[PDB]
Amino acid sequence: ATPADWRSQSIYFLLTDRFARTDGSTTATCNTADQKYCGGTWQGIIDKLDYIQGMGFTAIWITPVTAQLPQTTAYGDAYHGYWQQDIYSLNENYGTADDLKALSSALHERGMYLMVDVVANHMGYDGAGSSVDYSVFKPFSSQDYFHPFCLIQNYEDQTQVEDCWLGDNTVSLPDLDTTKDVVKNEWYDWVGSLVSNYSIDGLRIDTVKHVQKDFWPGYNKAAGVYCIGEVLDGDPAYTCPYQNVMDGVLNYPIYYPLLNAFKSTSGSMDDLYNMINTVKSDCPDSTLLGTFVENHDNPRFASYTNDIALAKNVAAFIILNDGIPIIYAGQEQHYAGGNDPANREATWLSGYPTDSELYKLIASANAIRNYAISKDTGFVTYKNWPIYKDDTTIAMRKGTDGSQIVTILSNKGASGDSYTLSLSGAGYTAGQQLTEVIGCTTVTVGSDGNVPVPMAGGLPRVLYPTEKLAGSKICS
Ligand SMILES: *[C@@H]1O[C@H](CO)[C@@H](O)[C@H](O)[C@H]1NC(C)=O
Ligand SMILES: [Ca+2]
Repeated sequence: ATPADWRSQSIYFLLTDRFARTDGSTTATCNTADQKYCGGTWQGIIDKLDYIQGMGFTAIWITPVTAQLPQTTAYGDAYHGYWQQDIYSLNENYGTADDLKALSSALHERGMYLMVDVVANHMGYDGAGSSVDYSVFKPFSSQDYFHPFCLIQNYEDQTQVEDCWLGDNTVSLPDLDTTKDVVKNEWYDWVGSLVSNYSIDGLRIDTVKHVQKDFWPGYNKAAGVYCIGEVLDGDPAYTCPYQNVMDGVLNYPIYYPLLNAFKSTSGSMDDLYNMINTVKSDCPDSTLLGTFVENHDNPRFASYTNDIALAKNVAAFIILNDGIPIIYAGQEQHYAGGNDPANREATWLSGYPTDSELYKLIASANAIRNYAISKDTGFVTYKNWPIYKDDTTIAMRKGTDGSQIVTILSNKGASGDSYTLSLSGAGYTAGQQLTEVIGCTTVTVGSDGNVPVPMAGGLPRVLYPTEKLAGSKICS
């Protein structure tokens, strides 16, 4: 699927090993501290697609699929998929090729997209760099395919970042020499064949900043689908230019201020407002970025605060910001694990309740976004516009005039007081009736064009014209 196709999507990102087991058990042990395979499979995903689609997600992103190093290293097993050794074999822990094809088929039967995580930068090896036996890598079974062994010491030295090997010296990540035509050709052929083999609709590309930029346009082209790159850096002046060589990047610039704004009742709305505006104006296309506040490489949101209202506001922002929402499996069950490995909790241990607080919030937010998009072909290309902020509030507007969603977010938390915010600049006509879709209530725009937004319990408010909602099952 093209970048234009992907703009409307909403992604549930999951770890294959940790989302669902073939036997569907909700009690199977998964102690994250052990850092061992817990048994999640591709077949498990298929069996739980109703759970994912009931939240209004239109796509999944799954961790890498290639065969991994076999060892339990000092840092655990390769359950996460980022330590590949044989790119022409699948990771048997997750199932067979027929299972992976069955997963893409099942998603397509539901009108959903499959996004697969891929690594081009490195292989993986249990041991120090000097102990690597290059003959275990397929097809790159020789030192000649790799950069000389060095480590990345200074992330301001872009040559080091690209040419040196990742990690400390415990589990080596041999760095492929992606400047060699033999490596480009192999990777390009591989990725095109992967996408075709398995009818993949888009790719998430790992470790993008660690490969020189001239590699990525050909890789994205060979893939034939939308590619969103992991460029792990909060500085938009560094990260957003990667959109000149790839369709999209993960919105790490927004990540850091977004977390700070909502992780406590003293978070800075100013910093989030400012970063929204910087990304919107300076990044090549904010509507092709992926918005997130939770993933497998940072502490989960609830590790910072268990306040359910703060979690609802950040989840609402992720769904209604420019670009593609990305929710990390477990976020909807208020998982609270800290840094790796603690943030790789097994989703099945929640019991997959479809009535949890954040399941419902996410279902409502995706519902209105999916509905609004189906009625407004300009929603996804209308750049989100922050229209108001104060010490505890940020309000934003997105969508064509007459059909815009106006979202009011708050960091007052669950004990927030009850008051009315007179919101100016929402662009609705006087007397427009609006539905607040999270709580299924109504507000009418005042004669002065201001919206009287009831605020209470620090809850997010998502407004959309009642006429436009018409006879949808949202708030029926
Ligand atoms: C694509 O399918 C062919 C089977 O005709 C297989 O040989 C090839 O390795 C596959 N490529 C990938 C990347 O899976
Ligand atoms: Ca590299």
